[PDB]
Amino acid sequence: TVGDYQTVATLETFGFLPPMTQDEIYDQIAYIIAQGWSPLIEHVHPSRSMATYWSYWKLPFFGEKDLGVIVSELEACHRAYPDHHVRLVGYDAYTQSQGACFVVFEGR
Amino acid sequence: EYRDTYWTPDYVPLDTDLLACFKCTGQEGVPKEEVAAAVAAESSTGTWSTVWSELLVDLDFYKGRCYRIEDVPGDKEAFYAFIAYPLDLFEEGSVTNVLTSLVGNVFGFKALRHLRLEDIRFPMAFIKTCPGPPNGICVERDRMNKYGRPLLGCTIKPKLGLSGKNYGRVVYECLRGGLDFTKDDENINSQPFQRWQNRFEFVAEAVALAQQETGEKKGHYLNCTAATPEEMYERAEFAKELGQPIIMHDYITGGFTANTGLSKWCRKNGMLLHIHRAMHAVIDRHPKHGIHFRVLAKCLRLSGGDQLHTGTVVGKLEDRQTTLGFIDQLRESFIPEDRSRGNFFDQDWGSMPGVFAVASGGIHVWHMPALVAIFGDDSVLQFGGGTHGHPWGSAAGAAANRVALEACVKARNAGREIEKESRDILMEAAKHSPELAIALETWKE
Amino acid sequence: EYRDTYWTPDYVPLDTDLLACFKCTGQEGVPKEEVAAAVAAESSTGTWSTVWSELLVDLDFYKGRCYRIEDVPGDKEAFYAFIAYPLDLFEEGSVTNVLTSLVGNVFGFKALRHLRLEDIRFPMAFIKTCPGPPNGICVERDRMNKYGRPLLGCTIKPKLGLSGKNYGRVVYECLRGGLDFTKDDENINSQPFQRWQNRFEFVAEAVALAQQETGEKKGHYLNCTAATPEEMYERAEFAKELGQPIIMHDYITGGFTANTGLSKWCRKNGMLLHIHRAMHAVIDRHPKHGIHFRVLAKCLRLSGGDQLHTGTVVGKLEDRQTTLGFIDQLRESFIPEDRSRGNFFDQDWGSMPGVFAVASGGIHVWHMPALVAIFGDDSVLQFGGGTHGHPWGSAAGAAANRVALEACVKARNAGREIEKESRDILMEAAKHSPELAIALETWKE
Amino acid sequence: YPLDLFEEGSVTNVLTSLVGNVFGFKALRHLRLEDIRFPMAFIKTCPGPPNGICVERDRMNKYGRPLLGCTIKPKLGLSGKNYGRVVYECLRGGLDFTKDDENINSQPFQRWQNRFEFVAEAVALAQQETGEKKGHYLNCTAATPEEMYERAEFAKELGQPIIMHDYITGGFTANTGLSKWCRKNGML
Amino acid sequence: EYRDTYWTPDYVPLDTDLLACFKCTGQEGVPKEEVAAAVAAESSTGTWSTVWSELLVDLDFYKGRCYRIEDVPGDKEAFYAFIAYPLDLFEEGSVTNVLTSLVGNVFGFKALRHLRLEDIRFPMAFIKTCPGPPNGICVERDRMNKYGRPLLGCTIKPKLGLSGKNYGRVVYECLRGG
Amino acid sequence: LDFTKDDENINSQPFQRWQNRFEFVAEAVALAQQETGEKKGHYLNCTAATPEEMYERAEFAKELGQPIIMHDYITGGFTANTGLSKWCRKNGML
Ligand SMILES: O=C(O)[C@@](O)(COP(=O)(O)O)[C@H](O)[C@H](O)COP(=O)(O)O
Ligand SMILES: [Mg+2]
Ligand SMILES: [Mg+2]
Repeated sequence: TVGDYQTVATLETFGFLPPMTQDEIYDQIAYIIAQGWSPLIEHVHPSRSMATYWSYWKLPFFGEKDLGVIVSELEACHRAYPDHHVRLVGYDAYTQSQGACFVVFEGR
Repeated sequence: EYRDTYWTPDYVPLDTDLLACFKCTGQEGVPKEEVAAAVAAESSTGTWSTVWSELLVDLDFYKGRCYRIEDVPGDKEAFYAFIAYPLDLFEEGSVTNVLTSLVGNVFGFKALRHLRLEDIRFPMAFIKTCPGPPNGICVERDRMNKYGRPLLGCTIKPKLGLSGKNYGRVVYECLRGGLDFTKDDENINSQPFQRWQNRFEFVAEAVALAQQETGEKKGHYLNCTAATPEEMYERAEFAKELGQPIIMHDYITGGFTANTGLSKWCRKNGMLLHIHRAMHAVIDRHPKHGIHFRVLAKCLRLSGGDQLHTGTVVGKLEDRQTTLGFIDQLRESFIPEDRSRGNFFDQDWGSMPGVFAVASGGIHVWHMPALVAIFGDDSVLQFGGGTHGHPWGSAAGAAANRVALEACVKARNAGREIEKESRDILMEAAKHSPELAIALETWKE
Repeated sequence: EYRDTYWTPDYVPLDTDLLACFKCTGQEGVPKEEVAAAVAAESSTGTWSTVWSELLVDLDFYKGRCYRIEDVPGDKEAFYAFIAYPLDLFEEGSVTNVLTSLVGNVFGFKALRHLRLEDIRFPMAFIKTCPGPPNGICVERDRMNKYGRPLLGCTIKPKLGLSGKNYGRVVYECLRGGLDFTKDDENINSQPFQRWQNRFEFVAEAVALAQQETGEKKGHYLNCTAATPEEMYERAEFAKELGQPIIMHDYITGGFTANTGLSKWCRKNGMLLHIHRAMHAVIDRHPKHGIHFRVLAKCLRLSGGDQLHTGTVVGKLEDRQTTLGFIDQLRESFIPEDRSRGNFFDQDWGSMPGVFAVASGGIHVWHMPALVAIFGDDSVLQFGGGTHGHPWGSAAGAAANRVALEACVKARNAGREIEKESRDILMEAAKHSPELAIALETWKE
Repeated sequence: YPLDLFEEGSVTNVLTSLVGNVFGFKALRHLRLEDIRFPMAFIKTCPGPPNGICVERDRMNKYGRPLLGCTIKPKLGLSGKNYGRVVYECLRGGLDFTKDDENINSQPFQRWQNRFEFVAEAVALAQQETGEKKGHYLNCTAATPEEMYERAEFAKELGQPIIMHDYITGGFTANTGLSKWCRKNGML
Repeated sequence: EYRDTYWTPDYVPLDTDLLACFKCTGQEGVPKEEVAAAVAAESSTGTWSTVWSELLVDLDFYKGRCYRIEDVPGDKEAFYAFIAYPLDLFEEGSVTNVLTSLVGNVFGFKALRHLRLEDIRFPMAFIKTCPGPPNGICVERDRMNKYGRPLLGCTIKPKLGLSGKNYGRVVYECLRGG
Repeated sequence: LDFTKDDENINSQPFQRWQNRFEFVAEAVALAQQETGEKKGHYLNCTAATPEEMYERAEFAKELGQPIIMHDYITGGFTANTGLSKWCRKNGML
C-alpha cells in the first residue's frame, strides 16, 4: 500500500538494491583489483550477521592479477555453505582500511 | 624604530618554524617592505620602544621576521607577506595561545586597511604536541563497521517546539528508513519546553529500538554545548551512561579551550565527536577581512573533533578548487603546495589521522550525482528537509536517499561518469524502488 | 514558501521578549519588507519548508517577527530591522546560546550582501538568570581601598624573553614606583623559556615586598588562560594559594563557556577577573560586516568580569560619541534611548553592578588630563611603553604619572577644565617633582 | 651479610646495597654475581607470585600439559581491527594464549585504547566456539605509574584474565606495585 | 629472509627519524653489510618469515634501515652501523618505549658477538613530547640564590648504623661549616 | 544442608588466600542453589588483624553476592564487632 514504509533489514551496504547480476560482480571486482586492494572473502550464517569478525575463505588473495580465479572461488564457499552469506571485502594495505564491503550472495 | 630589521630578505626558515601568509593591503604610497615588517612586529613582539628593560633579552632570536615579498596576482595595491616565527613563542599542545599570538593584535593596528591570514606551515614539533583527532576516519569506520560508501545524516525539523516524546518519535522514523545519523541542532541546548535530561533519555530508546529492527549500527549527535564545562561534562557523562556512540559540540561559540577539553575527554572514553562551525560566516565570508576557514580547518583538526562541517552546498559554496583546497588538509597526511587550490605551504601531518568532510545545507535527490563526485566516500551527507519532505512521511524518504546514493556509488565503481549520467542512473534505480520513483518526481529536477 | 508572515507591523513587543536591531542591505530590487522578514526567519526558525513534521508544533509561539522598519540616516539602500524574539527559545543563564541563535546561521544566508548587528534589548528575566560580574566596581573599590581616582596599570615589556626572576624584578620596579597594577601580556600563557609555575611564584615575591614598602595594596593580572578547562582551574587555585588578588583571562579565544566557568569560580574563591579582547578588530572594525563591540560588552557584563579592555586611545579610537554609548552600558544601571550615541533601545540592568572601563594603547603624560574628563573615575589606564619609556628607569616613570594624575583630579574638583587647561595643570605639578619635569620634557608636547 | 642491612619486601634495596657500588671499585677487573642465599625471614615479607602455578592451573582449568602460546606478527603495522582479526584466528585453531609484542605499548598507528577493545572480542569470540578459556596478554608497560595502573584497570574492566609487564626496564618498583595490584584484583 | 632490504646505502635521514650508533662485530666471514642488515632487522621488525599476516601491512614504511657504514679506528673487524628509525615506532613522551624497542631484543641475537650502543640522535618532535628536567640549572640557581660558583656537597658517613638523632647531629655540623 | 561453616582458624593462610577461597566458594554456593531449588548460604570468616582489612573482605564478599558472614567477637574485640555490626545494617547482611 501507499504510503506505508515497512522497516527492512539490510546488512550494511547494497542491501536496498535487488541482488547484483553476474556482470555487476565482474566490473565491481575489476574496480577493486584496479585500485590495488586485496580481495577477501567472508561467510557466516544469517543468525551471526552482526558479529564483528566473519570467517575467511580461505586467505586474502594478495597479489592476484587474473580475473578468472576469484570469480571461481566465490561459488566454492557458497556451495560448501549453502546457508551462509558470501561477503566480498577489499583490503587496503597502505591505510589499513577497507574501501569496499558488499555481500554478494544473500544466502539460500 | 623604523623597522626593516623585521624585513630580512636572506633568512631561510627553519623546519621547526611556523610560517604564515598575510594578504595585506597597505596605505597609499608607503613602500611595500615597510608594511610587511610592521605586520611581523605587531603579531610577534611589538617592539622597539625606548626602554632599559628591552636590553635584558637578546631580541634578535625571538623576533619574527618577514623573509619573502610577493604580490597577489591580478591586483596592484595589495601583496603577499611571508613571515617566519620561532617555535619558542607558543605553548606546546595549545591552540588557543597560537590564535591569540598570531591574529590577536595585528588586526587592530591602524596602518592596515585589509588583512587576511591564508595558510600556516605547522612544524612537526608543534603538531606532535597537539592531541589531534580522537578517533580519525579509519578508526571511526572500523568501530561503526561501515565501509566503501559515504555516510548518511539528517537534521530534525522543526528545530524548536518538539518535546521529549515527539523528538524521539521523529528521530525513530528517520533511523528506520536507511539513515544512520540524526543531528541535534545548535539551537537545542536546554529549552523550557524540552530539557536535555528528557531529550537525552528518550532519544536513547528510539536509537536502540530501531537499531535491532534494521541490523545496522546507528547514531544520533547529542548537543552537549553548555555555558560551563562543569555542566557540559555532566551531559557527556550522561550520554556515556546511556551508551550513545557519538556526541556533538560547537567549537567556535564554545572556545578552543572547551573544544580541546572535550577532545581529551572522548579519547579516554572512546567516543566519536561532531563539530558544528557556527558563527563561521562572521570571520570567513568576506574576501579581504577576517580569517580564512582553511586556517580554522587546520586549527580544528589539530584541536580535535572527528567530524567537521564544510558546507554549504546550495548549490555549492564555491569555488570547487578552494573547497578541495582545505578538504585535502582535513583528510590527507601530506598536502603539497598548489596556488590554484590555495595551498601556499607544503603541509605535512606525518601519522596524524584525518577528519571526515561533512556536506550539508539542503541537499535533495538530484544533488547526489554531483555530491559524490567531489567529496568521495570519506564524507557525510546531511539533509535539512530531504528526508522529511517526502509526502509519504519521513520514514519512506530515507529509503529514497539510501537507494539513490547506493546506485550512485555502484555506478562510480563501474567506471561510469556519475556526474554526467545522473538521469540514467537515477531513473534506472527508480525501476526497483517505488519510493524513489515518487521522490524523483517531487523535487524535479 | 513566500514569507511575509514574519513581517507583522502590528505586533507589540513584550517586556520579556528579546529584541534586536539589524543594519541590512538586500539584493537589488527586493522590497524591504521581504528581506527583513527573511532576516528574521533565518535567525529564528528557517521555516516554512515542505515538511510533514512541521504541523505537530504550534509554530506561531516560537516565531520571530519584525514589527518596525527604520531607514539608516545618510544611506538609501540600507535600513534598520527591528525584531522581537520570544523568551522561550533561549536557555536561562547561557551567553553562548543567545549569540549562537542570533549569528549562528543568518550570516551564511545568500540573499543579504551586508549585515551588521547593532543593538539588543535584553529583558530583565533573562538577565536575572545570568551569573553576572563576580564583584563589580563598588566591591573592588571597597576591597582594594582606592577611592576618588582612576586606577593605573602597566604592561610588562619586553613581551618575550624575560625569565622568572627578571619578570618579577621588572614587576617590582613598576609597583614600587607608584603604579598599583601590572598586566601579563596575552602572549604569556606558559612559555618554554618561562614556565608559568616559576612566573607565578616569583611575581608573588615582588608584589608582597612592594606592597609593604609603599603601604598600598597592589595586584597583578596573571594570565590564567590555558588549553584545557582543567588546566585553567589549576592555575586559578595556584594563584589563589599564592595570595594574588586578581587574575586575567581572554574571553574571545577562551570561549564564553570557559569564561563563564571561570566567572562562577571567582565568586566563591574571592578572585577578581580582568578581561582581554583579543583579535576583536576582525569583527568590530568594519562598519558593514560583523558585530558591534557594544553587543560583546553587554554579553561580557552578563557573563562576568570586573574590568574590561575598551581601548585604544591612539590618540583615540574616534568618535567619542559612540564610545560613550556602550561605556554607559558597561557602568550604568539605567540607560535611556539615544540615537546619537547609538543607544537604540531602553536597556535596564536592574541591580547588577557595573564593570570598569579600561583604556589602553600607549597613553603618555600629556594625554592624561583629556583621558580623565571623558572616562570619569571608574576607569583604569595601562601603559606598555609609556611607563617604561622614562629615561630614569621603570620606577621613576610611575611616579611621574602618579603625580600628574592626582594634580589633574584635584584640579577637576576645583571646577577647572582639565581638558582645556592641560598645560596650566601639568607644568605647575612639575615644580614639586623632578621626575615629572623630565617626563614632560622627554615626551613633548 | 647481616639481615639489618636490607629493607623488608624491597628487592630494589638488596640490589643497590649489594651490586650498586662494588663493580665500580678499581681493584677488581672481572666480577660476576652468581648466587644469593635468601633467608626465610626475608622471603616471608615479599609478596611473591600473586597466583602462582597452582592457582593459575586451578583458575584456568588446564592440567597435565604444558600450555601453548603465540606471538602476534608482524610486530609493527597492524591496525586496531587487524590485531583482533589475527588474534581470533590463532585462538580458534587450538592455542590458549596469544602474546603482545613488547614493541606495542601505545603506537600512533594502533592506540592502546583500540588494541584493548578489539582484542576483547577476539578472545571472547574464540572462547565460546572451542569451549576453552583463552587469554591474551595486554602489554601494560608505561612511562608513568599512573598510566600503567590505568591500563591494568581498563584491562580488568574488559574482563581480561591476564596482562603483561616488562620488569627489567620498567623498574622493580613498578613491577612490585603492579604485582600487589594484581593480587587484590584477581589478575594473572 | 636474507636481508639487505634493511641495508639502504642511499637513504636520506629525515627530520623526524631517530638515529642510533652501534659499534659491532659479528661471526667471522660475514660481509660487513650483512651483519649491519641483521642488526637493523631485529630491532625494528625482526622479519620476514613466511606468514600470511605479514602481507596485511605495508611493511616498507615501518622498516628501520641502516644507511651509513663507518670503520672503527684501530680495529679491523669493528665498524659503525648508523641506523635510522621512523618516528612512528615509538610512543610519544615515553623514555621506556625507546629502550625496549631498541635493545630489548637485538642483544639476544646469535650472529653478533660484541655490540655496543654509542649514541642516539633524538629528533625534535620526540624531544618536545618528553617531560624533561623539572627546573633546570637556571631555575635551581634562581631559587637557591647561588650565582657564579659551583655548589658544594658531601655524603654523610658512616652510611649504615647512625640513629635518628645522631644523623641530624652529623648533618647539622656539615651544613653550618660552609 | 542449608549452611556450611568456615571454622575460626581459617583467616588467611599461605596455602589458601582469602581472595581465592572467596571466589571458588562463591561458585559452589550458586551452583548448588539452582540444583536444590532452595536458598543456600556459606558463612565467610572475615576476621583479620586490622579493621580496614575486615571491611575489604566484607565488600569483596558482597561483590561476589554472598548473603552471610562470620566474625569472632571475643578475640576480635567488641569495638570491631560493633563496627561490623553497624556496617551490616546498612548493607543488609546476616
Ligand atoms: O609607541 C609608543 O609610543 C609606545 O611604544 C611607547 O613609547 P615610549 O617608550 O617611547 O614612551 C607605546 O607604549 C606602545 O606603542 C603601546 O603602549 P603599550 O604597549 O604600553 O600598550
Ligand atoms: Mg543548522
Ligand atoms: Mg599588547
